[PDB]
Formats: sequence, C-alpha cells, structure tokens
Amino acid sequence: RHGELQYLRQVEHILRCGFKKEDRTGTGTLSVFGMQARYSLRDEFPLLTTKRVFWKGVLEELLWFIKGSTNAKELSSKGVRIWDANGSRDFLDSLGFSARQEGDLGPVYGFQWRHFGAEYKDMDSDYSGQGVDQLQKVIDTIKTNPDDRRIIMCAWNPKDLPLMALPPCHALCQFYVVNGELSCQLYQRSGDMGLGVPFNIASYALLTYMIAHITGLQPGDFVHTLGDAHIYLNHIEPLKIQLQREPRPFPKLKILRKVETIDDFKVEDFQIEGYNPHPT
Amino acid sequence: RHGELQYLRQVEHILRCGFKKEDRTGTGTLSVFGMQARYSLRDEFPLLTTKRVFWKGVLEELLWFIKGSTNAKELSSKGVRIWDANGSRDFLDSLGFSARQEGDLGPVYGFQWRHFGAEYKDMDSDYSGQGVDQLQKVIDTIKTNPDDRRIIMCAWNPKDLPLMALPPCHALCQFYVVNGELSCQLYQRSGDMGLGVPFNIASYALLTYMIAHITGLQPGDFVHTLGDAHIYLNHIEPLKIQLQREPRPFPKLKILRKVETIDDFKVEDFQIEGYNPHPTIKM
Repeated sequence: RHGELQYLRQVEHILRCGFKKEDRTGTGTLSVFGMQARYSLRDEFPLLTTKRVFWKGVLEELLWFIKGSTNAKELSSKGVRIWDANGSRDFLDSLGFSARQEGDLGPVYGFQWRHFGAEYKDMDSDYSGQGVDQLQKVIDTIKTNPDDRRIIMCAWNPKDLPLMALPPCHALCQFYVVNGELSCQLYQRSGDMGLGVPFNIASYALLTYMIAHITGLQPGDFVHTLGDAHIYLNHIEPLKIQLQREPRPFPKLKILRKVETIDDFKVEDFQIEGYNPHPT
Repeated sequence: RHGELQYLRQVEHILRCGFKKEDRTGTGTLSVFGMQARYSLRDEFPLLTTKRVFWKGVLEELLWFIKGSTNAKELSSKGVRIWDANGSRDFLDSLGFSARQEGDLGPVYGFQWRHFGAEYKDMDSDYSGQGVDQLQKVIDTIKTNPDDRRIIMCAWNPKDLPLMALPPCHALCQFYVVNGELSCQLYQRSGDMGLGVPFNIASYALLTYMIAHITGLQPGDFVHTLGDAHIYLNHIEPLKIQLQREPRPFPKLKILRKVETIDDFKVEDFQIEGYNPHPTIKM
C-alpha cells in the first residue's frame, strides 16, 4: 500500500528477470523494457525514503528548466552540479561543439519546454517570443479545457537532437484532469533505477504540484512510465540491501504562498515536511 | 496466460474503476489515466479474437504512413475509409482550414515519421530530402547500435499541431533490442478501448514485425502504454458481451518474401494465419 513498494518491486523485477545489456560506454546493466508505476500525490509527496533523494537538486533543477536555461553553470551556481559534466570543455569537444562556451548544453529541456521549434544559437541568446511555449500552453489548457486529451509537453525534438549535449531521457509528459485533480504521466525512455529514477519521480511530482497550485486544482497521481529500465551491475549489492528496508511514510510538500504564474516560483516557496530517509 | 486477457482486464478495470469524463463533443466516457500491457510477438501476433479486427485497414493504413502520405484519398482508394471524415471539406472548414483541399490531413503521421521539422505546404508537395527521416534513422540505429536507448520515432510535433486535422493519439514510440529480439513501446495519449485500441495494438505489432524483418532480428514484445484510456458510454453493453467471450489462440503473421527496405513492403507480402475470431460487434 505504501507507494514506494512499487519502485522496490520494480528493482527486484529487474534483478530477477532483467537481461544483461550494455550502455554507451560498453558498461553493463540488467535491463527490462517497459514498466509503469503510479505514485499518489494526495496529501503526500513521493520523495523516496529507502535511500535519500537530493531534493535541493530536484527543486533547483526544475526551476532552471522553467526559466528556459540551457547553461549548466546557471544550475551549478545554486550548488547543484548534476549537469556540469555534460557541459564541460572536454565533453563538448568530444561531440564536436568546440565553438561552444563551457556550460552550453545546447537546446535541452528548458529550451524545448519554453521555445520548442525556435532556432537555437547559444545559451546566451535571447529566445523571447520564439518557438512554442509548451509549458504555458499546458497551464492555459488545463485552466480552460480540463477534459482535453492533448495536454502534452514534449522535450523530444528530432530536429534539435544533434545539438544537444544529451537527448532528453524525459521524452514527454501528459497531464490529465478529473474530479478536480491534476495527474501527470511521464514517458522516460531510459531509467537508471539506482541513481536517476527516484530523482525523476520527485521532479515530475513537483511539477505536478506546481501546476495544480496555479490552476486551482489538487494533485492526483503521478504515473511513471519507463522504456529501458536498468540497474548498473556495480549497483546490485547496494540495491539488495536497500531492498530490505521498510519505507518510511512519505513526506508532505507545502507551498508557502499563493503563486500566480509558473515563472514566479522560487526555492523559498517550498517546504518538504517529515522527510526521514534511511541512511547511506 | 493468453495475451488478450490483458486487454479484457483493462476494459474491466475501466468499467469498474473509471471516472465519468466528457470528450471534445461533450459525449461521455468512463476513463482511467495511465495503463500498460505487454503483448508477446514471439511466434504469435496480437490480433484480437474476442471480436474481429479490421486487419486490411491496419495494413493499408501502416503502408500509407510509411510512404509518408498525408492524403486521406490515397488511403480511401484502397477501400480503407477510416481517415476520410478527418479530411472531409466540412471537418476541415470547422477547423478553419478553408484554403486546404479535400483529403489534406496536414502534417500528420506520414509526414512526421519521414520529414519531421520540414515546412509543410500541402499533401501534394514533394518533401524529398527535407526534415528528419525518423523511420529510416530508427532502422539504421537498430542495425548499427542495437543497445541504443534513444531509438524513438515521435509524431508529436508541437510546432505543427495547429496545422493538423487531429494531433496524433500515437504520440511517440521507442524501440529496444536485447538477445536478438526487437521490441516496441507505444505512448498513446488517448485510447478508445472499444473501437480504437485493438486496431492500435495490431498496427504497432505490425510495424515491429516489419522493422524486425528489415533488420534481421526477431519480434519481441509490444508494450502498449495509454494516457486517457476510455470507454464511450454507448459501448458499455457491446463490451460487456465481448467480455464473456473466451479468447482463441492468437494467429501468426507471415512475411512471404525477403524484403530489404521498409519502403519496399506491399500488401501481398503479408499473410495472417490461423485467425479465428468471435463475430464482429458494431460500435
């Protein structure tokens, strides 16, 4: 009944039934293609508790997407370094982006979310009014037509892929309204169960909370859908131990004032209450 | 157990646990958000048996996507009329597409799959060399880096939605290879369980057979993921009938000759064998 048991059963499923498969560096995983979990957002927030999730990084990363930034340095300056390797001088050069300033990830999530289809130049360019503001369209559609079956934000942009330091793993999400509740489903093409998945779940549940707040709805569910769901071979033992841990009740997420537009959210507007994860 | 039980069980879930939810024309549905099923493609083909599916329409429609057509007349001439309404004069004007000639669906699947990011003009334009050929990119990637986790074809194109007669319900699909077997997952944003979904399952099952044929792999799984999975209220009794039908074993799909490119498949290349469905039900 605790929502985290779905994630733990997913990990066990992969350990038991996954097939060996290599990633881009020729390093091994056990993998299963196609999974789905449902995390309730109703009076709790699914920030996993069997291993600590880096919540500060979740929140700052999302605010960074929302501002449309593609500069890794702009997130790093918040003390969140998770995108710094992908914007490093040597990683960019290895992709043939030698003309790029360091930190310049190319047209990744924030850019596609706010400017889909605009012509990417660099991370300093001013993209005001260019391309499709998918995030605002999502919000305005939820307000005016909550039954709509087309409420989609898609970061996957086949035309821009060669410019990206990484194609998005979070390929698209869809929102859904019924009974005054806003739900969201993510299609995640590639999921590292041990490192990334718990952070991605918290990311999209946060987005859902933020959008429900500004559209006057209550959070419903977050539906997590994976493509390549995998575990690195040198995470199997730490995971088998985490798999013995009983999850603690999920924390609550509180938004500390009335906020009117998605662009107006700041770190201080949020507070996670009663988060008690198991130790390292 | 029989792969079709998954579909029946999704229908049952929706009838029991779905919420009433109105659609575009305010006609009612029972709806659940988020569902997933896995249909084995290993020496069987998931063409539903509890009611007969329009196999001919599956095949022609898919062939029509592959050639990149956006012209509902070009599919109608095969006697498959499922797009004709969406390309009717009346439908097109209702959407404010006055300038557009009849049959011209705008930049829908065919065009996105073969020319994504191209400037659309009309259904008669020559788009050769324009945009991203995602379909060929998928096939070439499968051939050269089967471990790749980015093997995606996306019909959802935010830029082109305003020109489309209908944004795609089949938003994106991903391919996956392990152990010499090709799998496919479809993200389907909206699924009419009674009328649309059995047809949708066979369509993407068939695309996966075809890519597998071209790339020298064997069919693995089709993983069907749904957004708004719904049943129209006037399909509730016909579906209650269907639910009391036992599924008969799934047929096999045969490809009758060596085909080399995805563009070279034709209707005569395919044969469905052992397809013994319960009668039709109208909906």
